[PDB]
Amino acid sequence: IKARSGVFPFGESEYSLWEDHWIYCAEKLQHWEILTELAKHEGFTDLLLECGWRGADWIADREPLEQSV
Amino acid sequence: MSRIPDMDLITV
Amino acid sequence: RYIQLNDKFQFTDMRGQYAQSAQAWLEAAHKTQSTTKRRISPLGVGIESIQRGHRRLRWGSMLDAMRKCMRRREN
Amino acid sequence: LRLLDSPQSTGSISQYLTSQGLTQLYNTLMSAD
Repeated sequence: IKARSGVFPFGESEYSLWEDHWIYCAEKLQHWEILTELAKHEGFTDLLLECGWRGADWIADREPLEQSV
Repeated sequence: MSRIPDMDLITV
Repeated sequence: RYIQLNDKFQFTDMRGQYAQSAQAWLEAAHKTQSTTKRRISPLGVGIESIQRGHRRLRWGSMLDAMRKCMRRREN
Repeated sequence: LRLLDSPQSTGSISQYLTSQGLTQLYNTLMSAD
């Protein structure tokens, strides 16, 4: 929030770190439902990790999961 | 122009 | 991307193992691009038209997630 | 100095930390066009 509000200089280095480690801490804290929309909007490899492996059932809606895999 | 505006920010 | 950007590429000029398989894959990709309007070959876009998946425009979706995290914590 | 010096900051994030503050910031930054 500080970096995006321009309060101090904005450097892409360590900002990539902030983004990635926020996602990491979010998935460790079991915030899967929140991460679902983020994965859908940005496109990622954890969409399988959270949507099927911990959210939606594999026996149903197989085609999107098969396409992703 | 893209959907999300692109604005420059100061750096280190 | 290198083949696209070189623009001096020739299919028969290439030599080495995996030559025929890659040639067939490229031909199939070109045929699919001709038949179907969807793009398979990589494409380049200037810095003005940053698209959805780029690192420059992560912050919108990320801030959406941030707001929902605040909502959950306040609940 | 490179190791031990950190850029300064201002305490303007007190209001933004609230969820409504994040909604306001998101609306302002999305509609910055």
